Amino acid sequence: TSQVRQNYHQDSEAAINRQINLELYASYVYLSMSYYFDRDDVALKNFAKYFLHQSHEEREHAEKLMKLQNQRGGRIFLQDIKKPDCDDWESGLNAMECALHLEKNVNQSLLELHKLATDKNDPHLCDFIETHYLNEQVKAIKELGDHVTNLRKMGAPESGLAEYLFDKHTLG
Amino acid sequence: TSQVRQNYHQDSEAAINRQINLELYASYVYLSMSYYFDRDDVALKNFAKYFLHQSHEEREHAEKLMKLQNQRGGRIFLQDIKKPDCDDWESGLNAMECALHLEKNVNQSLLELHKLATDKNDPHLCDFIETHYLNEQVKAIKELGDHVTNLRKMGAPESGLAEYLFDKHTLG
Amino acid sequence: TSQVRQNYHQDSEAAINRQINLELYASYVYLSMSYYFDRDDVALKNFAKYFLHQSHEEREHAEKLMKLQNQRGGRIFLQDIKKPDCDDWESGLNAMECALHLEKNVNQSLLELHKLATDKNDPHLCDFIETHYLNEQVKAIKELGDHVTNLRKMGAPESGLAEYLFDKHTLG
Amino acid sequence: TSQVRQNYHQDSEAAINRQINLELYASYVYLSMSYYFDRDDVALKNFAKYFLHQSHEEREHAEKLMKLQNQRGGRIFLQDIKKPDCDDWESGLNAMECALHLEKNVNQSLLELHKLATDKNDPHLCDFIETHYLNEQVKAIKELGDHVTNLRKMGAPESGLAEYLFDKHTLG
Amino acid sequence: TSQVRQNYHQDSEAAINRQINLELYASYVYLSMSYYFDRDDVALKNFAKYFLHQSHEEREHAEKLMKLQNQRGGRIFLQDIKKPDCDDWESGLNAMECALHLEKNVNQSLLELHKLATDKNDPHLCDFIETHYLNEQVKAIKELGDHVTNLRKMGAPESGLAEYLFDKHTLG
Amino acid sequence: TSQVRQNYHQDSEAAINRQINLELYASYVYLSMSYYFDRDDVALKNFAKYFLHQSHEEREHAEKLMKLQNQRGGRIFLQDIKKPDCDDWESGLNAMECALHLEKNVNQSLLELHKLATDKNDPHLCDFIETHYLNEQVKAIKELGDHVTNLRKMGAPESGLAEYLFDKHTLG
Repeated sequence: TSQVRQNYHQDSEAAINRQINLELYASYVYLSMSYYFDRDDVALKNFAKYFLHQSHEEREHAEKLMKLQNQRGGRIFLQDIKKPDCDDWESGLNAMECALHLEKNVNQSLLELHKLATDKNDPHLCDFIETHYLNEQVKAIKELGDHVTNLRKMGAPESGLAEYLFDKHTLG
Repeated sequence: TSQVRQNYHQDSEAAINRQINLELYASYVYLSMSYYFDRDDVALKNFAKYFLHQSHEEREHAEKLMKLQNQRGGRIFLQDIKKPDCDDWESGLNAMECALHLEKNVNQSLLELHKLATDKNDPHLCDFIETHYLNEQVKAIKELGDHVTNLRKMGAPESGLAEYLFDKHTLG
Repeated sequence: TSQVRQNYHQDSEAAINRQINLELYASYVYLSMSYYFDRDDVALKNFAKYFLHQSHEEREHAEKLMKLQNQRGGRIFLQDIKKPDCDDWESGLNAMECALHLEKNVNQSLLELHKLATDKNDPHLCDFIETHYLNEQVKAIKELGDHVTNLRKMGAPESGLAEYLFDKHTLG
Repeated sequence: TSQVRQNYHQDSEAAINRQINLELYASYVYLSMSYYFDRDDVALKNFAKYFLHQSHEEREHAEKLMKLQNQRGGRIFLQDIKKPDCDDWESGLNAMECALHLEKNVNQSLLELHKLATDKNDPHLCDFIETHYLNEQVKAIKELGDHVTNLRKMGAPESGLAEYLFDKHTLG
Repeated sequence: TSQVRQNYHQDSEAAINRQINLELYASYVYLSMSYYFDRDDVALKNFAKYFLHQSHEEREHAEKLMKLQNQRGGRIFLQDIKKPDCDDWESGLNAMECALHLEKNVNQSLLELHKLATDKNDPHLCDFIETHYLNEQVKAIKELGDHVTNLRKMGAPESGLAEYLFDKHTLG
Repeated sequence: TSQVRQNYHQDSEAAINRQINLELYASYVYLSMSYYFDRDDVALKNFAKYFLHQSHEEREHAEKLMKLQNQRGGRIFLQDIKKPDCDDWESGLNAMECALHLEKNVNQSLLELHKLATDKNDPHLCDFIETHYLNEQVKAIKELGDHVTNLRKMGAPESGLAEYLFDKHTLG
């Protein structure tokens, strides 16, 4: 119906809307993580700053997907943003592991989106996904894996000195 | 239970959590409004920029309330962010009127919060609400009323030239 | 025969030559549009400047395709540049609609080229098309759609005040 | 019919349109020459740059003639731009000789145009031709003659060292 | 086994290791070429500088592939770097021809890698190859072809004046 | 045979070629070490940066030896660069110990080279070895010994906090 729509399948539009919702959910999860570490009984300032920065990046990703949906002539349809699975994250290492799991889930969703775009012969959507989302996801997963490895080697759960020093020297 | 908690009633904590959810909902509504005007069949760039700026301000307000909740020793509890009431907003004037209605609703919620804080003899919470939320809400309501009045005088619904010129000269 | 030719099918070379001709034709059409609005009985200076800028961009696109043809070891074969379908364009809105139609035609040609490159297993050609032509085409179509929508809302055909104000405020 | 038309004969308008077409054809020929020397089996970068610069100048000349046609109240009528007479130019010296022949042809056309303008008692058109086209044509012919003479003296056809050194020292 | 591994097939990992070895071999070959021209009985300084620059670029390409292997969770496995096929290269033209042959071989290897990645449905690897290796390879092949053509036209083997002047004017 | 050769014994030329191969092998070993620490399950960025810097320094040493071989009129003869003895280095301390062992081996080779040059009465070669290689080797051995001592005192193998803090404070 749109005057600008060309070679844009409806299934691609629906999948783009789903990815928008997933990105907003990830932003919400990162916000919850960030303000968990601002509590007085946790008090890890650099963890909070890191997760807040991640939350803002996820919001930017969702906005970029919405702009893409408008560019191709599709229609945005927003759903409810579900609350995160946890209220307390119990440690920096546990929050890092949960963030890694969430990023791998988002990467799987993006790979499904790219496969769908390939099946519909939509080169512009494929290139958009490759240029703006796949490499950023790979880099994020690699960085979170590095952080988890360093915290595990330091003795993160049992020794709070480990999380304290990781907060200053790596995330500071 | 918190080592920093002093003169902070549980009802105030619950009301602060509710206000956090309301602020996030307002941010979501403004994001929906902003990307409605980025569509090719609406194409009002300055309306979209205005509503995106409003959305970012609402997110900042929610983050400030979360910081306040952490400062006093309360615990943040997040709920689902409901999707906005509308998908298409049908005009700049209608979106402005809906934004005015939403801001008046938020002002009523903040006034209820202030009354609750007064009843519990919590001067810090009362002053926080007065300093950071009440005057900003009054200014926002006044500005939205001015915009609605100008659009109505210009003939906003029937004449698209009115919305075009308002987009360039007022919001540009 | 070329010492640099590798994995470059002849059908791809022929399609590249055809795309070169199409780009030059689009440049010619935009030049005709630009100097239509420089007439004393039309006198829309910013429309003329916009279409001249589009013409120069199309010439750049054709030159880039010729450079690509030389890079892979193919041979450029030029054809006649057909004169545009119209010499008088009758309004800014009509010229914008014709430009939108032309850009959608060029996008369809580029999509056919990308499909042909995919069928021949030529990743370099596919990436070249994706990187330099597909997103620019999508952006151009979106911008032309926005312009057409704004002109239609203002009342572009019947009211010359609409085209006058669009010339100053949007294209100026 | 034009409100600005004064002392502008129809034959002059037709001849101006013909000159516009000739200028566009010359631009096309120079583009073909320029990308002939970008081939890997020719590989004379400075020859290609020289001919591309000539092509851009010819396009500017055509645009100036179109502006002149609009200034006097005549109507532009575009024809097909014929493809150049050759695909391969076989040497720098041969391309230079062909460019010299083309420029002398364009000079003859401009002299016929000036004679026609003189016969119709149109001083503005005569002065426009004298100021913007005749001296530039004479300078171009002189420069091309100098280049042809130097290439012939160096032994351009048989010795490729001649064309190599001319590319670096004269056109570089 | 890696915590960051996702959608990364083992055959892709093995092919990445093979490409790493090929890149290191190319760097070694270019180093041999570079120091062949530093000999007192050859004494072409700019040829040596050119080939040393190529060697450093190949080392950078190998390091980038190793970084890619670490990013996706694969394991690097290094093999022996074979000595180059020749120790004396006998002329600048012969070295240029051998470099062209080597670059075409590397391009064929990269195309096989891209085909393998496509067959395994690995969009990130495909985009990495397209973004960082395919266009650089095409440009390198085009430049080497240009150099070979110019040297052949000047009379590179029989006339040492040709190689001397090419060393100063093109590679200097 | 070389016109520049003077007081340059064949055994010295062969030993110089062997030292070139040894330097290239050391560069390869350091590259392997550097990218071992870039893995997600090791994740010691500063160790990786240190070993990459060492690898580049070894490549520079090999290039300097090749330049020396060309200066005196000898002929470079390259051999295969053997793959390093290990794939995984298992700790920062173990990699440091292996680097120390490798540097002591290289120092022994250089001392044998200097003794050979002394026996052949070649003062220029002796002074070249003394000026550019012996003191650098002594400094490298001293620095690696310091690093090994500090890691051992910190408790490097059993305690990963030791390697983490050494990575930030010494190598950072």
